[PDB]
Amino acid sequence: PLRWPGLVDPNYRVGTNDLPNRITLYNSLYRYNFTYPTLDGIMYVRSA
Amino acid sequence: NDYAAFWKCIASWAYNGLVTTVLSEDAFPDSSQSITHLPSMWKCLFLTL
Amino acid sequence: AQRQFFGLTYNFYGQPAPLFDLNDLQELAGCYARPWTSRFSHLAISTGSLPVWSARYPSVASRNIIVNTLLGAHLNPFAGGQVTSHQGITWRDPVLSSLAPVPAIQPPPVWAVAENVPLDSNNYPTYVLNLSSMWPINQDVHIMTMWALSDQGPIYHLEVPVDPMPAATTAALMAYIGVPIAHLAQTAYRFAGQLPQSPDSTMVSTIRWLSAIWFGSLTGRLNRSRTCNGFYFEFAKPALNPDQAVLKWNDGARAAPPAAAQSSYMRCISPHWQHQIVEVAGALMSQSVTAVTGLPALIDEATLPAWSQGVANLTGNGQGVVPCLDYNPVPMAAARHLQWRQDGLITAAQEAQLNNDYTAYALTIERHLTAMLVANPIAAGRMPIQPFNAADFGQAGQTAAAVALAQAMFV
Repeated sequence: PLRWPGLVDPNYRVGTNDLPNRITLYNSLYRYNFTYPTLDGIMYVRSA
Repeated sequence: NDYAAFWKCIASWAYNGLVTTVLSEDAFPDSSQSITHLPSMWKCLFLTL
Repeated sequence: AQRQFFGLTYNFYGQPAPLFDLNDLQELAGCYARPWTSRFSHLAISTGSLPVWSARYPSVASRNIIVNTLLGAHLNPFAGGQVTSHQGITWRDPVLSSLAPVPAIQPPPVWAVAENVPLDSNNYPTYVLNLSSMWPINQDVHIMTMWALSDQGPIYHLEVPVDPMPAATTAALMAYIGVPIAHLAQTAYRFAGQLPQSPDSTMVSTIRWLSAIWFGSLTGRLNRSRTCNGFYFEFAKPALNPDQAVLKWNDGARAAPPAAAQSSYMRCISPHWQHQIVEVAGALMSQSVTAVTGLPALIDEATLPAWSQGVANLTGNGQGVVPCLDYNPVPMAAARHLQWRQDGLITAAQEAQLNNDYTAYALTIERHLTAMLVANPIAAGRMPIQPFNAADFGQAGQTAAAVALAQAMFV
């Protein structure tokens, strides 16, 4: 169970790990939906 | 075109908050231009009226 | 820009020498690289992605604490006007670009150890003459000072003008909507860090508002019900991990500006700050503004450790003195929840539940830290975490005054 604290340990708190000493396999993470506007999409640019 | 813009402007009044009629961007004079440039000077007159 | 600053080195907690070993320096400021903007290079969105839970540097604040102690051994030029060496290491150049072992032919004089050393920029003329390149020093020295002045949490400054927000700040904030606090704090640190700026700059006003909004939401005065020009912060559920906040914009009623300009200094009175990212980021972000604009006024000595009593250019007890408030997160959370119920966001049943969850969460932080201290006794020669006593987790501090300030700050 040591490698699965976030799946079987009742006392597991979100946001913890044992990274420098052990590698867990089931944790909580974030995911993103970034968008990448071009320069013209950022500012008011048109022809003269 | 039977002066469609004029009637559209009048009609837009009854539906403001749903549609807003605006002056065309190209109607504006060039920003870098100077007042001495007569064609640009005329534009402001119409733009103001 | 700003051609002058003042500073104060750390205090030794009874120990005879600054608290860091060679490996600390070798890792945190080695590689002959510039150490002057590294503070965020070892931070991320949340604790779950960080090694802060074990081994060396076993706390969120640990690395930055060590950095502050490290600088205390090498900032002599702003104290005595000369570059020195400590344990065989010194700056490579009068510009203080980076550290290196001492040369064998003409070593600089060895630094005489001392603590709580006052610092002036004027003591080292070459700094101003090279302000364009040595500018990053200003920010870090300020940050180091703002932490050194206090036990428990670092000190930072708050203020709100009587005017509405300018349009530029509004547009900028409208681009930072879905961003967590940690990323925002980085940009504030990045901005003021790398080149001189005038206080009359758009970003400076922007960050000033952010610190205000952060505190107002922290106290719970700013909510979905009541917002600052449409903005406010949202905090994560205590049931999972309350140590997270993001920016929001909303249709809620907008708070009126205060009758008169409000301002004060702040700090966390309890050790919880050492392992709580929202506290660290909030402090750093706020401290960044003061770094570029300088201290508006002297800080009140009334509630500060002994070494902070009457420090020149920093602390005072005279007329032109701004009081400093402090708070404990647990009573703060209870107040925030209470405000939510009064605003009608939640029911009384939920409010009771939220208090139970947050108290349980805080207990873990205390339990972790107190166990971590005995694992790293300060007598070992390095201080990864600031010392404290068990009773320090129970102090209510001036929390009641703090929420009163936000009450007056966002009417």
